[PDB]
Amino acid sequence: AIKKYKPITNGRRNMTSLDFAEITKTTPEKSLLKPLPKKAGRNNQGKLTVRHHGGGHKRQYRVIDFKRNKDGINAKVDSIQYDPNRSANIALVVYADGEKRYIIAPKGLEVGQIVESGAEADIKVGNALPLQNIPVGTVVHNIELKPGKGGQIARSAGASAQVLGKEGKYVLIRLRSGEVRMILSTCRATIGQVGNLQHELVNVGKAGRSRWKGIRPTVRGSVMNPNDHPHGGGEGRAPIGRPSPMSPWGKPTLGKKTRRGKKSSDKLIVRGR
Amino acid sequence: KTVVRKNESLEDALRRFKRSVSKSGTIQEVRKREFYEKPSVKRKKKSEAARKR
Amino acid sequence: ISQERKNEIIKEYRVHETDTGSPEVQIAVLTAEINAVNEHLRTHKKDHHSRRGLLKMVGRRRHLLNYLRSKDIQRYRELIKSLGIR
Amino acid sequence: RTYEVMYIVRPNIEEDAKKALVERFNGILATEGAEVLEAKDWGKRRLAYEINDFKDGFYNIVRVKSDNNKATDEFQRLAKISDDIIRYMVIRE
Amino acid sequence: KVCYFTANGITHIDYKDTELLKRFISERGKILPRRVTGTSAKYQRMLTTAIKRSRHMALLPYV
Amino acid sequence: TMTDPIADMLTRVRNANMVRHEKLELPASNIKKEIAEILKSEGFIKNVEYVEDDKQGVLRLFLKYGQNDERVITGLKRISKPGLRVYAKASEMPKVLNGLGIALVSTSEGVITDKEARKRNVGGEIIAYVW
RNA sequence: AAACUUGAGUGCAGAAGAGGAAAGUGGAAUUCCAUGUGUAGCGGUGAAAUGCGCAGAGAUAUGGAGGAACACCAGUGGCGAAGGCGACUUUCUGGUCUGUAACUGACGCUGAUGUGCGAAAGCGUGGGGAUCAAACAGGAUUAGAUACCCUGGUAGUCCACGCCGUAAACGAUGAGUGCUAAGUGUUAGGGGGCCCCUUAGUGCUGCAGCUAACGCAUUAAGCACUCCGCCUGGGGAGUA
RNA sequence: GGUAAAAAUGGCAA
Ligand SMILES: [Mg+2]
Ligand SMILES: [Mg+2]
Ligand SMILES: [Mg+2]
Ligand SMILES: [Mg+2]
Ligand SMILES: [Mg+2]
Ligand SMILES: [Mg+2]
Ligand SMILES: [Mg+2]
Ligand SMILES: [Mg+2]
Ligand SMILES: [Mg+2]
Ligand SMILES: [Mg+2]
Repeated sequence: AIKKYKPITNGRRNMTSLDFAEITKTTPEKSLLKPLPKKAGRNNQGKLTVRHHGGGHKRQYRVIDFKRNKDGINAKVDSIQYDPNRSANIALVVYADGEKRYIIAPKGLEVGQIVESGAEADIKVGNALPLQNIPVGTVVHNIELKPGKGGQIARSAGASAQVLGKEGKYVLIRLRSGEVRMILSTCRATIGQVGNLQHELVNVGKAGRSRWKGIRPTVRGSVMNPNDHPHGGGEGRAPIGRPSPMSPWGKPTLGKKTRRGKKSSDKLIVRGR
Repeated sequence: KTVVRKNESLEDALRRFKRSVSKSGTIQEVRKREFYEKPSVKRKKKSEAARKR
Repeated sequence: ISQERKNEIIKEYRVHETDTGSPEVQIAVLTAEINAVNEHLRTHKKDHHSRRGLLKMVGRRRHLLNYLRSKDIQRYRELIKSLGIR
Repeated sequence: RTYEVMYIVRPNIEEDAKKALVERFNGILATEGAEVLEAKDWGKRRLAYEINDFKDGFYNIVRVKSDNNKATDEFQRLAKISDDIIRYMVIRE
Repeated sequence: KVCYFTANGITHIDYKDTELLKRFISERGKILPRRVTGTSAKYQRMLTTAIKRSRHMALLPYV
Repeated sequence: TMTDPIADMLTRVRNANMVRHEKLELPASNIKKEIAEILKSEGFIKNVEYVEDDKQGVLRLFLKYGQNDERVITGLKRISKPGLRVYAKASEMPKVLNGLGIALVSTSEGVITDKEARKRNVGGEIIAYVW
């Protein structure tokens, strides 16, 4: 799955890439495409609010069915396709009635596999059921937090969570972070693990390839001026020179917890990551 | 589980208890697994003890 | 391989009826068995113990094929094209 | 190949549901090129040890003949998912 | 002693046959050594797989 | 596998002679029969019998033990071997134990003793020494 | 060149097995976490202390999480070329032994160079982490204690896929074949009347013979033939 | 089951 480039140039030295063997169709479905103009970390005011976003390759948005709310109709996987907007691959599925939707491609999903959603669906990869119907110990992905909203958790390449137990209206789940939390039993989840597992292993290789992905350079605070950053200034190279390392906006940035208190989810969370 | 018999001494029951423990061999097992013995050593002890038996 | 399949192979390559020991019969069965273990090894690549059996079977086939070429070259040439071994 | 399957059903199951359960699972064992030679209910028996906090279980034994292990695979998969089937074992012979 | 299985001409041990198996296990549920029982080598092996299969299905106790 | 049938024969004789067995049986061959016949002729062995078996035949040799159970054959040694063949000219024919022993020689005039070879002026492969 | 069946294979009928690979399923125990009961220690040692506990420990009861290993069976028992292989189930797969004598008809043996497998530690990438535990940190002991002992503890120990290629990797005993007193136990068979005979393993005892001696002795280190590897005083040196 | 703990060193010749 990982291809290692030969060192023909210093740029290509130690660079690796995905083979894309899993991809079956190279072109997206026209009906499910929407425009996605780049924001480059700029908000409604027109001001930068998130650093290091800019440029990158032009991309089209593929509409994905995170909800998986079409029940009682079997769907056949037509193809696995590349999606530039996410780490995982996506699968075009054709329902019996002729409706075509994109879903997150699970690991081990194949062309011609049948996928179904509903309470009566079987526990097989690519099937979407309410957490109630899913047995303990099943690895799942695309988990909803609010019923009918659509999956928000365990969507990244190789993402998964395990059902641990049932507690009345809520089901206990262990997340990839390692956090164990309660999720409403009515919320749906899809069976299996997200595919494209080798994504993390990719060695980008050169600065330019980061630029293609719309990542702008990160300047360290220590090589800035004092007016720019609390790490700024000092004659020659300087150590942090402060009790804590600090963010560019003057907040301690190593070990300091930023989770807000008095949140509704606090009761739902059983064990932190 | 040894149960004290009617018109039987606790000391008499204790005799019965001790014998049942011996047959169970729970004491024997506990001593063996006090400290780790490397696989080869374990096999040797099994053989020579059987040679004694 | 199944005794049924083996028996089918003997009938296809038996020099005479009642022949079970001719190089042709022995080679043919060996060829089937080598392929079956090669199939096993494709799924099970770390079954080193089974691969050793396969190596012995390949050598036994080679030695019989050596003997047959020595004795009858036509019989050899016919067998190798039939079994697709070379 | 003849396979003998033994499964225990939870003691708290309703009788009508239990009948539906056995029908499903004994049906599975005849799904693919497989024939159920015999199916027998041993009935409720005390378990030697507690399984899933149950001290008793309804024991069912089925004997099945097939040229594949697809039916026995489907049984074991579905027996794992089921909360009714507390224990199961497939034996070739 | 004497091998029960040889004497009684029994060649297959069923894990489902609890009553037979209970005779060859101790009060603690431990499998009895073949010296004490007098079982043959071939049948000690057969019986013992049967006991382990029976214990799996909770027909016999582990302890 | 078996590499020297002659050497096997001589070892079987040596082994049986050590334990003072009356008789020994071995698989037969034309050379082994000829060797046996010379041993009887030279008085080393009592008798040789051949039994047809539908394979290669069987040779039965009866050993000789003198009064006081003294062994008539003291020793046997293979000279020419599969690893290294040994030949001699009639002039170079060896004497075993200064004529007290014999050498069995394969010559174009047949398998014979060293004395006959010198007499007939024909050399050959030295099969073994028996003394 | 032509025959033959004894070697070597094949068929046929049987036999046993922790042989191997991949899934799945158990039960015991350890650790941790959560509560209930409860109380001033627990733990540890030659003796101590460090540590843990009084912010309720340890203990006891119940529940949950997770990893690793499979009590009893179990045996100079079994299987494998060796390294090795021990819960159970299923799937795939290798080898071996017995009998028979369908068949083939010497098709065999050894094996330089090759080419694979190869305990443990170790290395790389990713995952996992209960237990144990190099390093490391306290305590102790001691003249000192960079140790032994105690309390902890990271890598590692586990999984996958690559690499490494070494061990007192040992029976310190290369492989093949035949021959040469007996007695006794055991594993898997075969045959004939519990006994006898027989095949292949695995032990003990013991002639002949061998050996410097110790010992070996049909499982040779005896008697032979074939082929391969290896040795030629110690150190320097398995170094340059 | 044990177990007490500690317990160093001593020119080459004849
Ligand atoms: Mg950034
Ligand atoms: Mg500057
Ligand atoms: Mg400032
Ligand atoms: Mg500064
Ligand atoms: Mg400076
Ligand atoms: Mg290792
Ligand atoms: Mg320690
Ligand atoms: Mg070495
Ligand atoms: Mg023997
Ligand atoms: Mg001195």
